[PDB]
Amino acid sequence: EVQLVESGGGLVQPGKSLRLSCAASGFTLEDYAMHWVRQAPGKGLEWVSGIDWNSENIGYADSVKGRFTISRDNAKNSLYLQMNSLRTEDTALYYCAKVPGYSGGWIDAEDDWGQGTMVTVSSASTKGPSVFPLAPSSKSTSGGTAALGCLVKDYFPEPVTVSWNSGALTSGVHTFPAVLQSSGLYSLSSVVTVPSSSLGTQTYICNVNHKPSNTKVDKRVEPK
Amino acid sequence: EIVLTQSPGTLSLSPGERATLSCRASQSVSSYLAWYQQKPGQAPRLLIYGASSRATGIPDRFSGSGSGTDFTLTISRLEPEDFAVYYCQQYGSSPFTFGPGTKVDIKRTVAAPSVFIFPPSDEQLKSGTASVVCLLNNFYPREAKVQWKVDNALQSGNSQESVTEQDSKDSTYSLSSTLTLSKADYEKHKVYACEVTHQGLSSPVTKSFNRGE
Amino acid sequence: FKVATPYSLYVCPEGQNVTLTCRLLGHDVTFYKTWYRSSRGEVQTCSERRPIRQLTFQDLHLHDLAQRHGLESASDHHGNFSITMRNLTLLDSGLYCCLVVEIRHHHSEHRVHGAMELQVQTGKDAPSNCV
Ligand SMILES: *[C@@H]1O[C@H](CO)[C@@H](O)[C@H](O)[C@H]1NC(C)=O
Repeated sequence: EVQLVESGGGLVQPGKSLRLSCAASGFTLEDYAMHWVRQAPGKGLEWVSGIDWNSENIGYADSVKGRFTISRDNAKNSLYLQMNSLRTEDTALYYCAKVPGYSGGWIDAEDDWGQGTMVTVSSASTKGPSVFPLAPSSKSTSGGTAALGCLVKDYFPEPVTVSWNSGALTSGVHTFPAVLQSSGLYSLSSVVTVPSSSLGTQTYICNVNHKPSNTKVDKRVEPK
Repeated sequence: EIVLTQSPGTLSLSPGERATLSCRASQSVSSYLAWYQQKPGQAPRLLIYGASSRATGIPDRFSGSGSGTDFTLTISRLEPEDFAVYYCQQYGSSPFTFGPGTKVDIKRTVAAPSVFIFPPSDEQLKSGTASVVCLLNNFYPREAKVQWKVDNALQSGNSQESVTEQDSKDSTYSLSSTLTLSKADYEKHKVYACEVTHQGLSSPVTKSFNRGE
Repeated sequence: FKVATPYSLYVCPEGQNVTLTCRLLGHDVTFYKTWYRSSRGEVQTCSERRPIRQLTFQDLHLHDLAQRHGLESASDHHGNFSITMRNLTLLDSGLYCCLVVEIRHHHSEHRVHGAMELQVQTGKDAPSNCV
């Protein structure tokens, strides 16, 4: 119903440019101050920039002043972030948000956040993952429970998302944080614990998405 | 520029307890002081604006107080779902910089892990590499040791671990340890084992498989 | 939801106090009300947003700052909301806008505005008191 759709993120060579966009549906931007907030994986939130409703008051984090330019188009209900001279330190998930600051209290009780778009500043190439089953076995079954999963190997850059049975299977799922391997490529595993008796009456498929390489792998995980 | 600090860096409490979070400003804040809650894999959520006003839909158990340079966020009747990082932010004078956050952890009873071992798939083997995965599921506390044994020989430098954030419902952790070997190295040996040490286990638990079985 | 404007035109003499009003016509639903004025150009329209005596629609949303500029934004329990403009001048003449935003928390937002013209006069043709 209400959403802030972000785009323009992804892999970029250091020193190059990227333009992020954030568009609103369900509400109009015309009365509101809008902000960019970023977060490097496993780090704290960092305010990037803010702009009031009529583009008069604009602010920047010191580290982005001169390089980044915030703008907006109320008629397109869109907020923009032109990022020049990009550095590895700019690698982060970038959120756009309808939050306090240059708002004058209008409307501070109501917040709205985009889902975030990942920006990776690196000289390395895009690399799609290889998905391998983590097969449940008769000897590995414990207390009438079987564990099964998918190993998502050798991808760049982050992120990958994993769902099970097209999102129908959510309980008992653990998708581990990615690990940076010595090769410079990431790896992660996603696991699920199901009843051992449901191995012959249910199919288990992991759905692996890697948006940076336009990849989606659906891998059936069968007992073996 | 206004610089914010937060204390404590980490707070570990049992559900039902009261969490007292502090935010200090290097100079008087305009009360344009906000508190945000961020749970894993999600955008932050505004809890408090104007130092003491609750955002729409925020429960009464979250209360903001203070003025000038000393601000407090009180979470009464702490719930397991309250596991998150809580950030303060001043939005009155640019740059609207955030505080470093307080990580709120949930205390619970000791829970031993359920251990599972996975051999590498035949598909992965035809790429020249073998990944062996050991899973420690739903345990508490977070502290655990995973040792790899190949034909009863302890391994070194060929494993990496990853750990989930504390679960919002059961307050447990899960961990995966991945052993990476070349196909030739994997084909040279028979018994693959992962030995798990944890407070909930009186003796270490070993899970194993024989290659080609 | 709808917004009603009981009066389309307010003709006042200088020095008088006037109250412009609008009526909000009817779980996690809340309404935010405020005022602004059109720009002072050839065509007056509420699509144009300017502050009233330098007080923004954010400043006037539903006190001491408004009071310094001879303004008071107020509301009833019966949908009525208003702006009182004290010690009127010829300059206060123009199109005034009452804005209402309906917020269904993290779900939808709907906005409606009402408009009324304020004419402040001096000299022989000017009316006796606000009418
Ligand atoms: C206008 O309002 C002020 C404050 O309420 C009051 O003192 C004053 O007498 C009023 N002026 C007129 C002309 O009614």
